Amino acid sequence: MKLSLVISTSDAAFDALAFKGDLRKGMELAKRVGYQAVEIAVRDPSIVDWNEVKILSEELNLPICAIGTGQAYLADGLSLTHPNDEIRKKAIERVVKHTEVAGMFGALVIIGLVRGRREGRSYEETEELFIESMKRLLELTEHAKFVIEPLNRYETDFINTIDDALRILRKINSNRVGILADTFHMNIEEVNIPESLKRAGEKLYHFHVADSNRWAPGCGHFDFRSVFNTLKEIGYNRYVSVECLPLPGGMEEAAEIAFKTLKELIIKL
Amino acid sequence: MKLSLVISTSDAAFDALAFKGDLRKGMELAKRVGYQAVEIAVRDPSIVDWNEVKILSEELNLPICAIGTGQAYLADGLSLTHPNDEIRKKAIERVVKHTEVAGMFGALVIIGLVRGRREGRSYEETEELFIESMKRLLELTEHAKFVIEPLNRYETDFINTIDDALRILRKINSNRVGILADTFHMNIEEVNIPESLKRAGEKLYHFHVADSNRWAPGCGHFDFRSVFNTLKEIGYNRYVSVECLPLPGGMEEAAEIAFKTLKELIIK
Ligand SMILES: [Cu+2]
Ligand SMILES: [Cu+2]
Repeated sequence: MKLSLVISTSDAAFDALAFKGDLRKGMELAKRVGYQAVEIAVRDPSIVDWNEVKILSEELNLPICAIGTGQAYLADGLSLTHPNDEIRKKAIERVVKHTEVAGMFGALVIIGLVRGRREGRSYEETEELFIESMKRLLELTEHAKFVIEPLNRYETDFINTIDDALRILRKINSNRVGILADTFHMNIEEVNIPESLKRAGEKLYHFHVADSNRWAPGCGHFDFRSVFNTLKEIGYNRYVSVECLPLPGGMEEAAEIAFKTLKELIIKL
Repeated sequence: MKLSLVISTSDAAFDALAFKGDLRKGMELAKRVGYQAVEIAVRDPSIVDWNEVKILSEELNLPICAIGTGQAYLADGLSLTHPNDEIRKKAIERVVKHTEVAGMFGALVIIGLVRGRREGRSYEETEELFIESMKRLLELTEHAKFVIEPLNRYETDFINTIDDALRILRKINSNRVGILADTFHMNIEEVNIPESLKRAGEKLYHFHVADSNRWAPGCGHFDFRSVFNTLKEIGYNRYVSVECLPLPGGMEEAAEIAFKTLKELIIK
């Protein structure tokens, strides 16, 4: 297992200096604390100079292991299940741009809120539309790998559990799509988290950690010990990525606390 | 990767019944032999009931992966680099209609001979005119995807190689335009075909196969083995479309032979 830090960045639209500044500060932080990679999230990759980002990654010996896409939905309203097929097309086109960037870094592409919500429709129709969009994305890309992240009931009504995601994976039937499980979201939606992760097994491609209050791991009451024992049991050997609020004490303190908590869980395992 | 068959169809403006007949027979042939999709070519799409075509495609479970446009040039003289701006505009408008049809099917639009030739002008003038027309097409259409096909020296003096196409793609700067490579044409124009395909990489959007004599693959001396080795190595998961002379022994026999040859190289 390896440790990664999610870095928050300003949208480059907007303030290209702030994006660059945020990225460098975040990557320098991750390196100093001991993280082996970083994870980023961008709304629209078309407005970022990724050649410069690659140079920074090389300078710091810090790979980018995953790219989040959620702001495409939250800011731009793009959804892979949008009832308007024009917007569904634009969503697919946006995510293809994320895969172009992911290809530069060997990064996973995260399918979170960009999948969209039921919007008054049946779960069945929403799921069908989603599977169609993912199959289009797989037809459109030769190398991209995607991870579906179940999210809690307040963020979406579509794919709330690991089981929800596993059902979809079986219908997509491609090893280029897997699961991203998140402990903050699982703390709400999963009955028995170790059992949920065993059911995922080989399909668990990426992992997000934050405590029960979404603070740095160690600062709530989530049982990480049981989770890491299970990760060892299923042979999980990819990234454990810290995606938490900058609490307690700000972005730097949170990243350091998180690292110390996770390192102790991992090394004694 | 997936196998498709190019099927030839009469011009519907001249005989709409023959177009439908040719299309049905071609699509039934493809399904029977085991092709996963078909590719067609029409001079003018605005003359055909595409709604009926969609039903036929649906009823046969047989997608249309690409629409050819070359007859717009050969028959109607429409060119995306025509020196006459009025004709060039009509060429752009024709291809926009091709993209409407392609949109129904999620298909690619092929930019082959419709791009036109140098016609006494510099390569550079011809190229900038082409780039202008392609950018206009990208403005006029929202989701359409185009594939530029390099063609041999006897068919055109504009874009003869994959490397020339790559250079022009960089100047257009849109992932809605990529490359269609054809083995018959590459057999003449490419120095080293596997190296050319690797340089194309993810920008290789579509692929045409015919043997060295343009007969069914397996009936000439072209090295398909090395081509398919390379396509596997670069992770090609798009279409390989048979576009060959109806030889040997007719359209059906050619389609059968090509499929047998290619299926073998794909599975292994
Ligand atoms: Cu998360
Ligand atoms: Cu061809």
